[PDB]
Amino acid sequence: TRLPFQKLMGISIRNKVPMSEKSISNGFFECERRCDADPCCTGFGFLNVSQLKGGEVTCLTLNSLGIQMCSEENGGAWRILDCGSPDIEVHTYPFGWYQKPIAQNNAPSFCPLVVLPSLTEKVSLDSWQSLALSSVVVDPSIRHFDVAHVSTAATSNFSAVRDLCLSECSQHEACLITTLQTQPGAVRCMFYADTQSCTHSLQGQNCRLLLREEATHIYRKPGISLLSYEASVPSVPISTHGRLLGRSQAIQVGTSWKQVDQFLGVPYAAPPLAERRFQAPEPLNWTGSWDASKPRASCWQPGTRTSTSPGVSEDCLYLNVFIPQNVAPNASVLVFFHNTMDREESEGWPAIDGSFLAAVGNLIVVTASYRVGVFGFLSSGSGEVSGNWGLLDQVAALTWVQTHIRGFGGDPRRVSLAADRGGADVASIHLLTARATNSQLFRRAV
Amino acid sequence: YQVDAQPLRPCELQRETAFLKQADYVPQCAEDGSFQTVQCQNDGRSCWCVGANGSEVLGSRQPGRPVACLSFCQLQKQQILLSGYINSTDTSYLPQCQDSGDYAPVQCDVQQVQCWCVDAEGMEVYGTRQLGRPKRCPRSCEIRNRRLLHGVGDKSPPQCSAEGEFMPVQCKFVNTTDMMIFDLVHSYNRFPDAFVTFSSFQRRFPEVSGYCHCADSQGRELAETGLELLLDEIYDTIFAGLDLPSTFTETTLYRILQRRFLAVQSVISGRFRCPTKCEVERFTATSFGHPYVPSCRRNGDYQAVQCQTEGPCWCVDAQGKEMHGTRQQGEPPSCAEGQSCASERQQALSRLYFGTSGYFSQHDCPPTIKELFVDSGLLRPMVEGQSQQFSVSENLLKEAIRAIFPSRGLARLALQFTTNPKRLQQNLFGGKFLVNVGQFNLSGALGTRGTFNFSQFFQQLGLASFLPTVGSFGFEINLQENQNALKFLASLLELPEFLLFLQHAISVPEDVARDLGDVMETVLSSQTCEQTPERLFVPSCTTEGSY
Amino acid sequence: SPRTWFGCSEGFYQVLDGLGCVKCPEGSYSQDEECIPCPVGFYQEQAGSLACVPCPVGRTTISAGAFSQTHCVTDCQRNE
Amino acid sequence: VEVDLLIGSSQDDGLINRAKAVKQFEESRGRTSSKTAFYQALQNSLGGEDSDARVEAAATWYYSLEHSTDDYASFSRALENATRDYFII
Amino acid sequence: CPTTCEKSRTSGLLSSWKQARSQENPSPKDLFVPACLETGEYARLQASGAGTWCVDPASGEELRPAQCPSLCNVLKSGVLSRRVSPGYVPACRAEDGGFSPVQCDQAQGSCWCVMDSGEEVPGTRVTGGQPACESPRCPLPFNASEVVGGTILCETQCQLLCRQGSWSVFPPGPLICSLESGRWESQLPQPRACQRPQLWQTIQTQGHFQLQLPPGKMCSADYADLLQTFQVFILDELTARGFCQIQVKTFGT
Ligand SMILES: *[C@@H]1O[C@H](CO)[C@@H](O[C@@H]2O[C@H](CO)[C@@H](O[C@@H]3O[C@H](CO)[C@@H](O)[C@H](O)[C@@H]3O)[C@H](O)[C@H]2NC(C)=O)[C@H](O)[C@H]1NC(C)=O
Ligand SMILES: *[C@@H]1O[C@H](CO)[C@@H](O)[C@H](O)[C@H]1NC(C)=O
Ligand SMILES: *[C@@H]1O[C@H](CO)[C@@H](O)[C@H](O)[C@H]1NC(C)=O
Ligand SMILES: *[C@@H]1O[C@H](CO)[C@@H](O)[C@H](O)[C@H]1NC(C)=O
Ligand SMILES: *[C@@H]1O[C@H](CO)[C@@H](O)[C@H](O)[C@H]1NC(C)=O
Ligand SMILES: *[C@@H]1O[C@H](CO)[C@@H](O)[C@H](O)[C@H]1NC(C)=O
Ligand SMILES: *[C@@H]1O[C@H](CO)[C@@H](O)[C@H](O)[C@H]1NC(C)=O
Ligand SMILES: *[C@@H]1O[C@H](CO)[C@@H](O)[C@H](O)[C@H]1NC(C)=O
Ligand SMILES: *[C@@H]1O[C@H](CO)[C@@H](O)[C@H](O)[C@H]1NC(C)=O
Ligand SMILES: *[C@@H]1O[C@H](CO)[C@@H](O)[C@H](O)[C@H]1NC(C)=O
Repeated sequence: TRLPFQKLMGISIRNKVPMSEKSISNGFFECERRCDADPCCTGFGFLNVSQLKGGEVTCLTLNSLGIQMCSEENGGAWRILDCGSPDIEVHTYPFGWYQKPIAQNNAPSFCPLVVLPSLTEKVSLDSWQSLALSSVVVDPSIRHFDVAHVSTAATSNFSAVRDLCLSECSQHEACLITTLQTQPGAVRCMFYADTQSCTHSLQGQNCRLLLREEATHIYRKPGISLLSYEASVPSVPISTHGRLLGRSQAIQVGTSWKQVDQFLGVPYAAPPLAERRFQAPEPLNWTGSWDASKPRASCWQPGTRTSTSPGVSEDCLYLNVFIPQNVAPNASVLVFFHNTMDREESEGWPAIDGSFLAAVGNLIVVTASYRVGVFGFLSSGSGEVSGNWGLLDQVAALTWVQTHIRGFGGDPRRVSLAADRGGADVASIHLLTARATNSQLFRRAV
Repeated sequence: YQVDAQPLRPCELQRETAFLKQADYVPQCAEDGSFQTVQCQNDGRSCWCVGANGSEVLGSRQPGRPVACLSFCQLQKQQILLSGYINSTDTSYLPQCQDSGDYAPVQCDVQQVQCWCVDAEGMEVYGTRQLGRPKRCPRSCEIRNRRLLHGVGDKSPPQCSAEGEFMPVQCKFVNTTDMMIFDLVHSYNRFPDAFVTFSSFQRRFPEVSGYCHCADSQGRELAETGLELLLDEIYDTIFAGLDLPSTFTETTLYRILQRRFLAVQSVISGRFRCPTKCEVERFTATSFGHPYVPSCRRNGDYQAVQCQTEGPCWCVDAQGKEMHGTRQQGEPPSCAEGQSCASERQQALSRLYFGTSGYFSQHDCPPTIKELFVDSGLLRPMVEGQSQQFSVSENLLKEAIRAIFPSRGLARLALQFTTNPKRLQQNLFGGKFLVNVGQFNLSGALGTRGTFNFSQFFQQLGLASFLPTVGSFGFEINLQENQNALKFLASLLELPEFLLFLQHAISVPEDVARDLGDVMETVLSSQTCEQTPERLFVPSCTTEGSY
Repeated sequence: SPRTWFGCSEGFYQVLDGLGCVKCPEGSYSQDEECIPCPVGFYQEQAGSLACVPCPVGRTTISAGAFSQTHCVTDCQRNE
Repeated sequence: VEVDLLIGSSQDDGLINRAKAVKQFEESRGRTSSKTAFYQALQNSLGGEDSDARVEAAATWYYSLEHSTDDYASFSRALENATRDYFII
Repeated sequence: CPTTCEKSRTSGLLSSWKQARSQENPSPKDLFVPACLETGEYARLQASGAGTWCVDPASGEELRPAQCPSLCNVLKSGVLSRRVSPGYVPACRAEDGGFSPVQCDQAQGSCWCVMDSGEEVPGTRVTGGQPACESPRCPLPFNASEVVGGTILCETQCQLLCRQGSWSVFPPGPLICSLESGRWESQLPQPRACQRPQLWQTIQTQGHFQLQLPPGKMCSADYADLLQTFQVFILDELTARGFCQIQVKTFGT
């Protein structure tokens, strides 16, 4: 039977023989008969060696088929296993890593005993959250999976097959879940990404893994966050500025809880207070620890009440990034442009605490602010006074995000935008402008 | 030709030697070439069941078709066992066939030490003698594909799909200048990069021509169905940039040929498919004139209630076998002909007798189909149009999506490499082939010396040439009806809202729909599924159950 | 003529208004509807069986419980 | 350019409702004439951007708001009907 | 399928939906991912964040009254304080309070026997006969800590009582540990000797007819006429006529 595989590590080659004077079919009929006249052939290969020069046809008899990877059954959508050097060609139909029908009568005892390939780095079971069978669902449609058959050559030492598959997921950052099942012929190790399926309700917050066809033992990398914790307040490396100095808070959705590491009031442009009024973003360069543990004042709006309170000002260009603990590794970001009124009066809570859509959806929320009124959107003539102030400040925030969100743990190719009521008229303009694909700001739009 | 006519499995040899003599008896075969279980006479006044090789059993000759006779397994399992009782010498083998009558794939004796895989006809597959339990058995393709590679003639692999069963359309290549079979297990191997497109293939073999033909589940060619598809004017596709697949099957050179084969078979046979097991048995019964002609209800499956000529009558499942609780002389019976109330009555009564208080009884058309396909403007391009001039059969559109897109691995790739929906017919058939076969610019894509004999097909129509009605088999061809469907089918693919129908057809789970034709089975059925009533409602059925 | 009546089939005990049939855990084996414990010369190690498997030569601990893998040991450990 | 779109209005989105905070400072100093002049200036904008009478008299029939005489019951509601189906929805 | 904690521990590890202590206004140091046993008890002295506190089984809240007090001691202060109410004052023993296995209410209604968790074994008594439920006094076979899913009632006469929600696989004989030099006889109380029950899984009938042998009188047809050529010829002819087969309608098909 042909294996559905194209690369093998831990190979144990029993015999090799070149053949080029025969045809393909007649040369293949020699190649089956040679493994037949070998009492502990497990299977044979049949492939061109040195295909980069167009090399000749071999019939290499194998003793063991150690680990079998890069299956041709997930397509090529998600590879974490290198599928061979381009010098063998196990691709064309008469060629193939073939094996015998695996009889329960094994190879007789005079054959040289085979070993698994040795693990490079020593793995520990303490660095892998073991999970139960009652916490997954079979989903025969998921497509970011991988598979690696480890054959029944290692009859004993199930824990050495396990330490070999976990030593492969520990080398790749894309793999986060390792499920492996024994079966008649191999130990089928599979590999996944962070494939969760939570069922949010009011009486609880249950979560469980998405899996293709189930396995016995399930192993998972633990959660990790890119946020430091001194005195249990969060901080984060900004690229060229330094560290922020944020705030932590536990929130309630139904009956369960989640820590959201709220960095409120993060600046992204210079304050247009006086004579920087009616000019520009003018990007600011601070350095050190920015005190980011409180909301900032919002912008002056048409219809502003006369209460000159520290909740409204002109310098509102400040972001409120709301991050759950242990997000998805390449996370998702929602940019939400919303200045607010003075109906709240310096209470210390944000007018839209966007950390709940962050928590329930396992994503990052950057609640934004932008100049509305006459302090922005003031055009005159055909000169330097342009009249897109606040509208070019939305670019000043979206470029802050897709530069500095790699520190917070996000992914600036899944980042969205959304505006509230009438700002959605003036924040839909960015979807119109055709720009370079390498510098596209968002990727969704609500 | 003769590679299946010399191993004609001599039931079919004994038909033609008896049919030409003008005799009152002729033996009746199955589609494979084996004898049927029940043999009859031409007048239908004496039917008797037969052994393996044409010899009848020693007394079952009922004046009429028997109620039940013995399968080829249980013929052999009695014949071995009484030979171990008359001669009293034991033989350490007896078959272990299932309820269907044919052999189980795994076969061994009572001690169960060497269990091997066997062919469905009966002969032992040479090589797979394991020591106790085969994990999988080879099917009819992979046996024929490997014995080919050992070298018993015909150097071109009878390609197959995913379990070793033959695909119904088989395309082999041939040089016209010698009329010998083109070597394909070597030319796909020795020249891989020559098989990118047909323009890159015809420049490497300027004498070869494609030869596609229908075939049964045994791999042998059906009689008078072979086409010789020319491949000169086939242009390139957008699928050239992808890598070459493993075998010849998944190559884009193969799937264009089966689409060009079955699109011709639509205007010839009225089916966008090869004929199934029902339609082959109906043609070979009408040809030799013997009784028990089957009935096929336009879907390829067997029509349920089947009567023979002026005799007893019964009903049949979708496999060709008799339902044992029915043999009614006179009127035809009523076997499950939309009688699903009495089964559905039992689900309401078991929901009626389930505790109290609605703790679970709430949670006791499929889901996510009624509110995505039949409501959201996606089915409305299909069963709708401008006027009455379609007669578009919906066991042709669910055959149209099935044969054009055979699996979900194509619907993702055809949608990912498509920007303009008007370009979709170009990179799917290799041209604008539906209006070339609708408005008949196909003289140049086909050719002579393919076993269909176009000339004796056009004389009963008198419309045109290349150089009621009966099609490739006993079929009715309203050719005006068939040409109007393919004009609609080309306009179906030139829509932005078919690509958005095809995107949601990928997201259908596997258990509710196996193939994309089964997606078209459920969606065309879910348009009538009104939402389920209140859970405590129970319908009322008749005596037999008729809602 | 005994009519139709419920039972359990593969390797399970049958206890006698509901869910009465029991998994037959390890240390035992289903012979004929009554899961007899596995004899002293063998061991079972997994629930719901027909028979129990041998351990290497001259190995048990006490009796026909035959609990798990570390219960066929030599008489070196039966020295008392 | 590939970006998915999830779009949608409310039923409450009126330009009277978007000017709820605008009325509050007008009520503070006190200008009752800044409401009846606001609706007609909104009715002035109800047609085209050039305030064509051929569209403004056409659309003021269709929402049937030609009763700016005695009450602001039907005249204030049906104006919000008209602006929302041209500025919002 | 998971318990009240293994479902919550999964939510704590996978997507950080932690629980909280005291529910009033929890700081993020007051949250915890639940740590639990092989069964879903909440595993006394579970800890995360600020430090280590103690949480009673079957309820994720902490046992608010050093070492955290035992289950009898918090339930005695839960019944006498009248916040929880099974229906009796619990009876601790004088040191390391588990459950002293003579448990009954005011005015001696009905006294019954406990497990380690405190639940009924079952098998209860009325105050005319005080239920003697003591130690086994014989060691368990194969070095077992305790028999899972039950205790050992002893009247100087010991047997296995499977818990409420299970059945003993073999019938528990009235075994004897009446100071018999610390051993059993003729049967051992094996570990794992009770499993949770499960629904009926096969259905079967019988049938009766006879052949009425035509060739005279012949019960000499015995050699290869009992298991060979019969039980098989009557079986092929039974399934050729179609009686080893149920074919019913799943909505048409
Ligand atoms: C595996 O290796 C064998 C041996 O190298 C490959 O077979 C060789 O394939 C090349 C083409 O790639 C053939 O060359 C051709 O020769 C003919 C003349 O015979 C010439 O007209 C062509 O232009 C071309 O140069 C070569 O003959 C052939 N050799 C044999 C012995 O078959 C084979 O293709 C390799 N397999 C794969 C899948 O690449
Ligand atoms: C098998 O596993 C055990 C336990 O992990 C280990 O001590 C032993 O070395 C392994 N055997 C081999 C040959 O690696
Ligand atoms: C996140 O995306 C980047 C894109 O280059 C990739 O390199 C990285 O491995 C991804 N991380 C995870 C954990 O998927
Ligand atoms: C901040 O640094 C950048 C570095 O390129 C510089 O161009 C910019 O002028 C600086 N901002 C100010 C206000 O000087
Ligand atoms: C049937 O007859 C043929 C010869 O015509 C013979 O080869 C074959 O073995 C026979 N089969 C049986 C089952 O008698
Ligand atoms: C064995 O029994 C068969 C039964 O048909 C009989 O024909 C045959 O003559 C017997 N003897 C031999 C030598 O085969
Ligand atoms: C087909 O037949 C002609 C006959 O001369 C020959 O030249 C040609 O090479 C043949 N095709 C192949 C594949 O060899
Ligand atoms: C059929 O007609 C079309 C349109 O004129 C033309 O492009 C095409 O080449 C014709 N087909 C053939 C085979 O000449
Ligand atoms: C405004 O629209 C709603 C839509 O439901 C309608 O019911 C209402 O009558 C409209 N208002 C007026 C004043 O006509
Ligand atoms: C049982 O095993 C434990 C270790 O698991 C050991 O400490 C003890 O001595 C053994 N024997 C008895 C009688 O408990």
